[PDB]
Amino acid sequence: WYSPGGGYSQRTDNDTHTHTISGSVSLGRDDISRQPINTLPPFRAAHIWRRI
Amino acid sequence: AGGTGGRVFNTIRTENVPLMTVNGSSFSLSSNTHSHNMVFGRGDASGHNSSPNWYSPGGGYSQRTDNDTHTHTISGSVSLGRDDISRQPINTLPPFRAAHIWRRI
Amino acid sequence: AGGTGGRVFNTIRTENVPLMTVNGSSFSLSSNTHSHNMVFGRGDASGHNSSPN
Repeated sequence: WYSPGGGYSQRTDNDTHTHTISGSVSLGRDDISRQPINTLPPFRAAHIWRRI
Repeated sequence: AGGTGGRVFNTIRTENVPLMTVNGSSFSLSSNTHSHNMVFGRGDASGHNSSPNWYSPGGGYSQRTDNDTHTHTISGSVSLGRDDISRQPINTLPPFRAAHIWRRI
Repeated sequence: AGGTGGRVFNTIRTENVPLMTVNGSSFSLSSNTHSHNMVFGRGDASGHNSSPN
């Protein structure tokens, strides 16, 4: 509706909306996937265990 | 040096700020044009841009060209969504710098 | 004591399971006026509760 005045006919089937209409949507994102952290080559560097 | 060693000050330890990324995905949202119902009354003031509907009236002389029966549904594609999670806390502050037993036999 | 050290059953170690949340996102969809098809004409039998077209 463009708020046009009916020249001859009566547009009684069109009216403004005052109450919201509930709509159903589909599924969405759930969670992220596995990602790599750190470098295996430099990770877990060996430490000297020699006593004093 | 010491008899017992560990990785606390300088070593490849664990615990850090978690960071991750999510691959781009398409989310579909369907905006149904039905179930809007009817509000207000007729023969009065109506707001602009109002969706026009039909009252199922039998036209005595005129033709109701604004009322029709739907034959096929409308499928729409929604926009993008969230990217990834934010920073999270790792480890417990009161238990921070906890000593680890590493003395040898 | 033991030559090899580890903290599994009971020990003061570090590291835990991180917990995080994603920022709120809203899905926007455009209701296209086309692609709805059409069957029959007007003045005629019409399905109840059908979307006006």
